[PDB]
Amino acid sequence: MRVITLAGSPRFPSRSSSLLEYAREKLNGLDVEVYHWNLQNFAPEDLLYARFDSPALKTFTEQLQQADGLIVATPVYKAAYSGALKTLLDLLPERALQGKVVLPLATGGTVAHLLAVDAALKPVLSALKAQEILHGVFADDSQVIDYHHRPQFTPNLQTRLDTALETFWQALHRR
Amino acid sequence: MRVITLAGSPRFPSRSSSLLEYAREKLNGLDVEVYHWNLQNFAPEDLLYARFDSPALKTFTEQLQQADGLIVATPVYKAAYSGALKTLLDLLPERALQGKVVLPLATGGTVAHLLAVDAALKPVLSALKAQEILHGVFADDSQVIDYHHRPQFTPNLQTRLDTALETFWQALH
Repeated sequence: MRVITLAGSPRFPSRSSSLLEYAREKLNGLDVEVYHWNLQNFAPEDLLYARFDSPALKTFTEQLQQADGLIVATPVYKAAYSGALKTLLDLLPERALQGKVVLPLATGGTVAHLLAVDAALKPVLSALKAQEILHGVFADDSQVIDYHHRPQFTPNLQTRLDTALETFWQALHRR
Repeated sequence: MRVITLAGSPRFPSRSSSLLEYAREKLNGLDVEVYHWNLQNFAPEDLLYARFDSPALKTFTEQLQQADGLIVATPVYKAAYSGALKTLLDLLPERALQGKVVLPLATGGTVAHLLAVDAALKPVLSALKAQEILHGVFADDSQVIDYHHRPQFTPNLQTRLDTALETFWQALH
């Protein structure tokens, strides 16, 4: 089993990337090979001006083709996913998530926003032909206690992340 | 009256940017001051990395403050507005469109996709507190004949554009 993790935050490090470093620890223990990407791995001109001959884009698309699932994480901006994340999603092949399980993580100031962000992501991930979109998981900015070093999360948040990642693994393993 | 036009296609020129060039022509003939922007007027690293010090962002936010209305155009990617357009909307102040009229425009391949971009875009403009979001012009790519030179549209798209721009001018007063 191989998994892609993608941080969609405009900053690095971020709350988004700290959630994915926690996920990679767990997935390392479950003998899942993880390819981890953030938006700062790409040339900004290639994202903003939608240039498909980016080197990194080819390597990302190759690793996505080999992946059984995707954990994608985004800050909540204007009641939706980040535009920074969407610039990369817009560069992927038309059926890039076919065959794959997707776990979406969202970070922000209030969980009241999760439903709107789930609803914004659904058509995009469905356009990419995701095989299985898991329910979105919200992490409150106040519960991500430190994101510059090894992640520190409140214990409620850890348990909720562990639970969602176990659902994700079971979803992959079933397939 | 002052109007901002904002092209969201990562390519300039594009089918959807051609709509704003016609819009700018039409509005200028009604004696509107039009400030026209596209994504080439910003440093991509400022948009992608959310750099609120960006000088071009500051200029844009100042001009938008003073505008009575916004016309925003996007292509349809992955059943939504372009990520590139959204990187800029994400850097605007939380109530940036309050008291303002917005005319959304979009071009895409299918009817399902014109519907999807409409459902995607309006909540973002609502989050920004737009006072009134017009119905909009959602055109099939084939409706744009020429998007270099002076833009050329099908008669049916020409008429929908003219009608929506008059509605927009009225809404400004």
